[PDB]
Amino acid sequence: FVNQHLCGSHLVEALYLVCGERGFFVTPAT
Amino acid sequence: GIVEQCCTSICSLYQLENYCN
Repeated sequence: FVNQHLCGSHLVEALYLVCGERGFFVTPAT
Repeated sequence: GIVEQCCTSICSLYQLENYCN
């Protein structure tokens, strides 16, 4: 793993990678 | 908002696992 600023799509990707199938859930952004 | 903190500062594995169960 690489420590960086995570923001935008980098964040959701990092979460999909770190949590796997039990990834986070976000309602539709508007 | 934790999104601001993960963005404006450097995040870690533990911090990201805390956003999940």
